[PDB]
Amino acid sequence: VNSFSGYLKLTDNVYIKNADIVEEAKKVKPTVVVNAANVYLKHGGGVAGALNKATNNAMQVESDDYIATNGPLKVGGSCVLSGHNLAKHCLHVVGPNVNKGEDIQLLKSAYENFNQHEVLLAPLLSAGIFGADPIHSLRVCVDTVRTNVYLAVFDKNLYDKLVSSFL
Ligand SMILES: O=C(O)Cc1c[nH]c2ccc(Br)cc12
Repeated sequence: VNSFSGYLKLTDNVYIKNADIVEEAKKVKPTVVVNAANVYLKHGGGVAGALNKATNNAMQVESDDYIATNGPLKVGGSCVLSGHNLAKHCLHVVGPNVNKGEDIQLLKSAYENFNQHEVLLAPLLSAGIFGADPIHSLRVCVDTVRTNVYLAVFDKNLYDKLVSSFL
């Protein structure tokens, strides 16, 4: 048993809810929250900007030190950093950004990072301002992630569309 509430069950291991991932993280304090990161860990907008704002910018301070030491992530890659006040850990995962012209085929590689963690709270990778089709992102998630993933979908109309189209 775990502390996630009100999720619709999609598969053996994938669950979904219409929720603000910031508010969900604050309530659950999961072991792992996933950030929809970029390779520079520049958290100004979207989930990255919302998560970072909820940490009072401590996520961005930590991330700038990580980049100064290690250099940028790869598209499809990830790193584990602090979860600050939201979670034990934050898994920063870089899905391809279609609006920057990155290869959508890297989405599967991005989701494979989730398999290193038994349970995660996560957004859909490469959807929203990332420019990929969220229906596609959900299909890649279910076909790639084998660990238990709790997906938070911010947009109510998109949540309803994802559930009603899910195969
Ligand atoms: O949860 C959503 O509504 C869509 C979504 C999934 N991933 C996202 C990343 C950024 C932004 Br902005 C939105 C998204």
